[PDB]
Amino acid sequence: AFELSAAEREAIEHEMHHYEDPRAASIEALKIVQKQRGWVPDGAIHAIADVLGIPASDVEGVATFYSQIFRQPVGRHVIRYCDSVVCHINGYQGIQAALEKKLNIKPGQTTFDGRFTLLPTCCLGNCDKGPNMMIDEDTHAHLTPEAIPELLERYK
Amino acid sequence: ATEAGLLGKNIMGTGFDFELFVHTGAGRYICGEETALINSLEGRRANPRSKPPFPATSGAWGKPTCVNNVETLCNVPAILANGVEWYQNISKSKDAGTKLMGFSGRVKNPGLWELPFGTTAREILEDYAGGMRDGLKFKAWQPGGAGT
Amino acid sequence: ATIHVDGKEYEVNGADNLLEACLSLGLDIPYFCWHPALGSVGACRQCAVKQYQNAEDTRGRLVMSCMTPASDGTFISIDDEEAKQFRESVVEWLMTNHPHDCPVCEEGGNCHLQDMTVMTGHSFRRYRFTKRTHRNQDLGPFISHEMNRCIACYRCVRYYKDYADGTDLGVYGAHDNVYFGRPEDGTLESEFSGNLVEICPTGVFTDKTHSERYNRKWDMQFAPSICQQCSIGCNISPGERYGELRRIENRYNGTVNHYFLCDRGRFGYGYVNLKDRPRQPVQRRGDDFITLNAEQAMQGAADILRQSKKVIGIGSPRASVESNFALRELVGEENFYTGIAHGEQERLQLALKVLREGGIYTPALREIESYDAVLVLGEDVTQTGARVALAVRQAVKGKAREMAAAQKVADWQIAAILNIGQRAKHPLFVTNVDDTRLDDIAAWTYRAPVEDQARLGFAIAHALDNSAPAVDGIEPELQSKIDVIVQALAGAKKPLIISGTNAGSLEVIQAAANVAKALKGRGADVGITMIARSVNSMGLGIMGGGSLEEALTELETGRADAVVVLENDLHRHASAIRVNAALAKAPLVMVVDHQRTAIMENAHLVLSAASFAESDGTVINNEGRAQRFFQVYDPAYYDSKTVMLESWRWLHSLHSTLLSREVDWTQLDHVIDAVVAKIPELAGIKDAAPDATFRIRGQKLAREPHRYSGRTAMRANISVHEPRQPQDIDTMFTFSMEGNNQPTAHRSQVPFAWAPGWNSPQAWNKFQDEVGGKLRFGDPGVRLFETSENGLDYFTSVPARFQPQDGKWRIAPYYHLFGSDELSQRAPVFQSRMPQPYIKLNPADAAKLGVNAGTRVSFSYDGNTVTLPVEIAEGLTAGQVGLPMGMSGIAPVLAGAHLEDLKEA
Ligand SMILES: Cc1cc2nc3c(=O)[nH]c(=O)nc-3n(C[C@H](O)[C@H](O)[C@H](O)COP(=O)(O)O)c2cc1C
Ligand code: SF4
Ligand code: SF4
Ligand code: SF4
Ligand code: FES
Ligand code: FES
Ligand SMILES: [Ca+2]
Repeated sequence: AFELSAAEREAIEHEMHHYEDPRAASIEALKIVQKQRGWVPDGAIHAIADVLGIPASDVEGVATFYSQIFRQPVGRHVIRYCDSVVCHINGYQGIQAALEKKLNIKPGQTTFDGRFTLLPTCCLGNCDKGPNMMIDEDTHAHLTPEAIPELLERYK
Repeated sequence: ATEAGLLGKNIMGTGFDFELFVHTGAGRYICGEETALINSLEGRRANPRSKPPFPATSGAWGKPTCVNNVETLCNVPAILANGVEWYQNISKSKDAGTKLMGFSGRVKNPGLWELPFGTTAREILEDYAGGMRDGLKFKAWQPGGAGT
Repeated sequence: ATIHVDGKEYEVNGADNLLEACLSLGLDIPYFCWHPALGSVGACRQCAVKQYQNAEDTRGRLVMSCMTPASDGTFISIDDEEAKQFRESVVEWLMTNHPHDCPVCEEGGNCHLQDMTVMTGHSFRRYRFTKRTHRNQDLGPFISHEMNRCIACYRCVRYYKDYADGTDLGVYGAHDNVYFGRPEDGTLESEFSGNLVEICPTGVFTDKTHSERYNRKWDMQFAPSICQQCSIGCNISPGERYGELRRIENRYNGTVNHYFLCDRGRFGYGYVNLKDRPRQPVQRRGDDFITLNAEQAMQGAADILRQSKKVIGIGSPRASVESNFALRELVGEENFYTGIAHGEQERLQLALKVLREGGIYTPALREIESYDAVLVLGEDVTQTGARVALAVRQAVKGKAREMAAAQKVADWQIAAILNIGQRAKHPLFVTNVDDTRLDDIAAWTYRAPVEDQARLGFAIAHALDNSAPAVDGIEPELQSKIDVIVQALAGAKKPLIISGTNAGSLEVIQAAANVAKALKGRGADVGITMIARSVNSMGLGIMGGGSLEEALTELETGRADAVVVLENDLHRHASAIRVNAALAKAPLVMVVDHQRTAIMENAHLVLSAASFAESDGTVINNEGRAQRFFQVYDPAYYDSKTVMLESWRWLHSLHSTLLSREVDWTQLDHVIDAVVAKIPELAGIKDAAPDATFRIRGQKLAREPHRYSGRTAMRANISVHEPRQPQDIDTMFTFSMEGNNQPTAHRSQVPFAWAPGWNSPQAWNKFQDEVGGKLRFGDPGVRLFETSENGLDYFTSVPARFQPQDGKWRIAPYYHLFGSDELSQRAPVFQSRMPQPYIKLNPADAAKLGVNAGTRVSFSYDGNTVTLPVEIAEGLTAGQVGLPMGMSGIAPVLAGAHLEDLKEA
């Protein structure tokens, strides 16, 4: 069902060259598969385990330990709004309410068209410019609930 | 720095070999704890380790390992370019050198400024952060992040 | 070292942690994540004590006793109020999410979490919010999974992965949703997965085989017994209820199998509860099967035996020493035959000669873990002697232990040791006809036919010692690997040479003996281990006798017209056609057995012998250790018409009826005295266990716990009148609660571990001199022979290399932990776990035959054409064909034999 692409295999092996032990490339191998396919499916655990020479239980433990390695299907874009305390003071709840009322989903859910998945993340290290959001790779700061219906429509 | 000979093999003709990698994380707050950092570096779950042994004797892959913050290593080059006496003669406090300090959260100017140790929190909040915003009364503060 | 616990002065070992030091002193500290065999990690935070800086300190500090060295001049308090409050708080935090499951949980009354909940005195719930829940996984036929009951103590993963080197169990997830299981549903693949049910302090991992016929630990009738499923002789506690064998628990033995069994021994007891077992003596007259009682069975058998001219007896390596000896006395020494084939007997007595005349110390199973280099020659140890493979894994991790000891890291601090010794390990070189389960930790694996394995052993011996015979025709690459092995073995302080009789090759055993002798001549502390085939293979070899072919010849020639077969099916050691013809020729066949075998159709008389659960006896280890097993239950307590006697009792009463025409149901100690009087090599079996007159301050040893229930009800459907308690004249155990099972009683045989406040397998702490050490008054069992003063000579019979000849196919043996051993593969829970019958082929030979993977091929062996589907074996060599030994129809005497007319069916 799952077979690693050639570019994924070369990227994983190149990451394995960087470390004394090949086990140390597990996080980056999972991130490589996730970057190529949106998330890490079930067969990717065994494929990465075979490439790295570690058990599949270790790969699954690493993949389910880290929050940013997705072991369930996500949408085309992952919205990650900050949940922590400075953005709580700066009013992240209005941003979360605006995102929920636009996308008609709860946090942790994906829209019916597969465009967005909404997730609360921890502090994005941008607390002096809060509240903060992270759509796929872009960090959007100084958020207002009125700017959500324009920010979300530039991610097709 | 590698193309300029500052990294790699035979740095500045001294024979010292140093290779610098950038390992991007996958999002856990416990990964910053140094022994859990070492465990995540080794491709494991980021559980911390009991000390002793400290990572200086048995760290990453059982080798001598030193974990330091970004800002400590950024303090190092000024120390070695200007001297010990200069680093000890910029603040009359028991904590030597300068520190990045800053106020955040519903102040006029939330931000980050490099200040000597012994700078009071009031002068940071008023002179640098601009005081609290309009129509807001100061009721509490955390000095050093969410764990203080 | 001097410690002060609650102001009381104690002398401890300074290299221990405070938790194990205090548990060894009899103090109680609650704990979850620590185990004596796994080391200390400091996870559960339960074992907190209060440490003071000196005697004049009152504040103190809460420390973890498992992570704190018990150094000289230590001051701690267990009964400190703040420490007690913290320990109760830890139990409370574990209780917040714990399911309301104790009545419907197989761990109840045997649960360590229950014990530590009560011990901290936490009985009031003030948590009012929701409990987290978990879905369960299917872990196969042996282990049941209930992740709700988990306390995240991490014992399971640390055992299964860092101790047993299993790969398919792990921890997943995060903060409070931490999950312990497989990455997906499926059978747990470790051969030692069954130890999870005792390692797990809660009811997450439970014995599914016990769960089918569940009963609580107080309702169990236990006895100390020896596992019958291979030669390693791990001590077990079988427990019964309502006349059926319910469970096999690990019985602690700090010299043999301390905390762990393999899965074959733990789950292969199901043959004892088979409904087709003989329960009465049955005589075949024409087509009629008359049921007899004991007395008239002996009278009729003695009459027919008296009228016959020659009577021969065929023993078995399944039977105890007493049963084989009683048969040998009934038929005479000259008419007694061991039930194994001639090649098996040759290999067994050669291994015995190496063990008791080779001058090289043979280690116990626990001592195997301390060796510095291992060479396994010809033995599939994981499939034939599995607990030795687990001990070999510990010996391999010894290098990381030494590396961490070099950095002054304490030996209980397991995580630091494993971090220091990352992938470094002691050298392991395994040799087999194919890949083994030890190949993950093996420095090198040699896949070759048994002649080439023997030649590699002979070459290693010659390279170590030039006086050893040389091998001609070694390839340069194989020579380089030989020098790798020789440099590893010569550089070790304690090399260990493992071989055995299961390879089917005498030359492999000879090569192993040559390597051990060469290492001994260089001044090394070399040990040698020989893995036998069955529970009493070494005892049957020590007693000796003719081979099965000689007995069949005596039956076929008509010189013997009566044969008494003891606990032997005769088809695993000879061809079924020849055995059936020889037994049909004999006018009197008497089979004494506890299982329904195929030769009972030809049997004129069948005596319902007892299995190990219903009998007492002595079995000899693969290391020569004589161990007594004790009867668990009386089979006639529930079924009054059951006549299921011990085999030695049957044969002794038959001998008495043959001589003096009166029966004599003897005693076990009389038979043991007869053994030690008649066979001086077996004289050590007298000291294996004390005799039936042994008492603890005048009272016997109790087989069942003090809270054993249902005394006036368990038999009330049969009759409301309570029957007499079954008397035990053979042993020092009583069939009741009216006895002793104190942890401080001066004895070595402990039927089960229980102490007040310790209802779990953690109660074994109270029965040991120090935790994880020996039993307090010595582990049971005695070594029959000491190490010889002088060794053997070198075996100069170096074989030629294997040559694939056309038309003939050398049978390569494949052993399975589930399937090869006879009695355990008769157990019904093993059939799902048993591999399907697959004949293994090289890709080249399969392409030569025009056969793909899965197509069925037919071959004729001894005139019997059988058909099996093909599995392609990459690691096998050409000209060899792989067959699963011990399965249905594939007798283990096929190892090393040749095959003809292999063609697609
Ligand atoms: C839970 C936890 C999280 C931590 N996260 C970080 C971190 O993100 N970055 C960091 O520099 N130190 C972090 N630390 C502190 C480190 O353990 C360590 O003190 C530091 O990284 C290196 O020491 P230094 O201050 O001398 O450079 C964390 C500590 C704990 C207990
Ligand atoms: S694991 Fe122990 S405490 Fe939990 S339900 Fe089972 S018996 Fe009760
Ligand atoms: S499953 Fe059992 S052994 Fe594993 S962490 Fe949970 S309680 Fe401990
Ligand atoms: S290794 Fe052998 S003796 Fe030990 S439990 Fe397994 S089958 Fe029984
Ligand atoms: S609290 Fe939101 S960016 Fe730090
Ligand atoms: S037993 Fe010491 S912390 Fe678990
Ligand atoms: Ca008895």
